[PDB]
Amino acid sequence: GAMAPSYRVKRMDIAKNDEECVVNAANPRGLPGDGVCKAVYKKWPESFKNSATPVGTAKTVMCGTYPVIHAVGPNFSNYTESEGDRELAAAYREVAKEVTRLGVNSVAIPLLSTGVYSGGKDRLTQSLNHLFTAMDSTDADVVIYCRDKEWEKKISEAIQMRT
Ligand SMILES: [Cl-]
Ligand SMILES: [Cl-]
Ligand SMILES: [Cl-]
Repeated sequence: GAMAPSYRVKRMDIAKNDEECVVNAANPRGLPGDGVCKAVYKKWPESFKNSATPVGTAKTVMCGTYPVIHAVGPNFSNYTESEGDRELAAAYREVAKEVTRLGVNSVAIPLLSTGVYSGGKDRLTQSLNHLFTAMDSTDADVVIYCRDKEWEKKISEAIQMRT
């Protein structure tokens, strides 16, 4: 575990993380995809060997000794708000199990279901709150990656609020 487990946010490409493992915002079929998934594919392509996994699950594949946790959030275009919310919570619970199993002291994590899977809605608070519920019982240092300047401020404020 980390000696004083923390949350931090950085506005940068998760492919440049300084953590012991990365969470991919994966599609269910293990395809290269877009956004975070495309950046992960370019950096750790070997981790996409048998990475296909259902919605609401996470599957880890090693790129050398570096763990890539493929976490599949729901596409809110296809799910009801209610069933989507359930699957988004589930995906983050499976990430917490994998982080614990791997025994890493740190993890880079994006906000699941906030880009092309958002169904055209702002899901910063919904996704961030499911991340906290899952990860609060882990002792890994958690570094959340984002690309939008205004999202960086809101994620930073939400982390500070609880401390
Ligand atoms: Cl960058
Ligand atoms: Cl997404
Ligand atoms: Cl963002």
